[PDB]
Amino acid sequence: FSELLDLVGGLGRFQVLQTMALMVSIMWLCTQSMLENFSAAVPSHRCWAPLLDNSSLSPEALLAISIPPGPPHQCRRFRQPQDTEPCVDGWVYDRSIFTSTIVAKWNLVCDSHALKPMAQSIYLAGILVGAAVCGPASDRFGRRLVLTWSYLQMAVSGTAAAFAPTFPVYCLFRFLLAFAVAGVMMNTGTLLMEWTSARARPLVMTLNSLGFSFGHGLTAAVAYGVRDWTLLQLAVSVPFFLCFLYSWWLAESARWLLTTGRLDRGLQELRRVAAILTPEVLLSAMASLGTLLRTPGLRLRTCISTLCWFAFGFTFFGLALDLQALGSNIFLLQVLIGVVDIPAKMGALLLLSRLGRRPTLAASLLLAGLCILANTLVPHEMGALRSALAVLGLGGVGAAFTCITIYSSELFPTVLRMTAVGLGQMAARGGAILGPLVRLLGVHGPWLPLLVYGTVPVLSGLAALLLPE
Ligand SMILES: CCc1oc2ccccc2c1C(=O)c1cc(Br)c(O)c(Br)c1
Repeated sequence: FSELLDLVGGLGRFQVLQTMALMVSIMWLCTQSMLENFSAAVPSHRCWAPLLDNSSLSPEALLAISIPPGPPHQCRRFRQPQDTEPCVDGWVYDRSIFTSTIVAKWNLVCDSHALKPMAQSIYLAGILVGAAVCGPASDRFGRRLVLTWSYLQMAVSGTAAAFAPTFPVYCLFRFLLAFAVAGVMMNTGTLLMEWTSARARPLVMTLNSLGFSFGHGLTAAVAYGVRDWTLLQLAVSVPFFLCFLYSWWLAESARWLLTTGRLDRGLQELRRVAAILTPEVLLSAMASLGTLLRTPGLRLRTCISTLCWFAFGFTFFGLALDLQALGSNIFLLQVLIGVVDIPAKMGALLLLSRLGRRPTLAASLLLAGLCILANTLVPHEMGALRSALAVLGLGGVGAAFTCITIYSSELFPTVLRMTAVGLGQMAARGGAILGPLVRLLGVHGPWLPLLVYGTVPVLSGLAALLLPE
């Protein structure tokens, strides 16, 4: 089929336009994923005290004689002004930064604090389900078709979540949104790979990753503009209506059409792509998980690659989804994640050729994990150092993702390569699901979630030294 790609052009105006459009879509998809740390940012909250909120003393004195001291206690109040009782009358939140939030809306604080990470997990669960369902669908129905329907579902579910009346409805529609983002991601990747020459595959993968890198800054900018969770979610999910509208101009994969037997439709598609070669030419021109697991020589490589994918997913979605614990200024941290991923991913791609492939991946994972451990080790007062170290850790885990994406392909033969990549992606999605869950260990101590997030990638990088090349 590569001969047909060369005949049409392989790389050119069409490929660059498609890559730019899909990169914008991926930027908005990253905004959808990472919006939760702005639309669910826990504000400073305290029990609604009658004396503070009437239903002469300075406000400090009133807050001292109404709310007991805490590690001011955020979920207890004195029975009478100065015996403590829970927030009988509800909570009062600090709206200096964020005017509204899901935490502030459904009181996902203390007794129900777990509902905040749990919701995130549900979102990250949907992706794992979406990849499971949108995977075969793209192989049964067109890849561009599944991409278009994924865009539509993302837009609709994002709007519905932005207008969710109760918490379960919000969780359900975020699950549906994740189900759709899984399809968007998979079909964007497949469409990029299936329209560019085999030489440029690492380049297109790196550009796809830079899509998320830019999406980080896009999320920061949009959150800075919009401080209301409803309006934030609505604004983030609105552009997917336009994505759905213009996805019809994307060229469906000619490889898929030719392989499945749509010779005439694929011929028309590839002629259209070449414009921006008789049917006989195309006619002449044109590995289950059990097999991969059964081979005894690939057990170690399979396990180590899967562990690396899982480490990336777990660490990245356990850290990037809670940036308030990593630093102080959440908007600046969100910007810095992308601003460091760009150079980090470029440098990873650079060292993937001269320093090696296994050493680069191992060094990236070890640096990310050690930066996370140092961030949880340094004093809390030294906030700038903690923020910088967390930014470096996220940059390192992104670089490790680039390394593993470009590396796990070569680790397996041309026949088991797709199966190994799919297994790695599923492991990464499962790790992402587990990511937010381990934040529930923060009750035992805020240091423990970061200890886990640091000791996972460090161990994965240590085990990545056992790979062949
Ligand atoms: C570059 C890694 C990354 O950065 C993000 C920012 C916001 C939301 C999701 C991501 C995200 C992914 O989940 C991801 C997971 C797999 Br597996 C891939 O093959 C690709 Br491509 C991207």
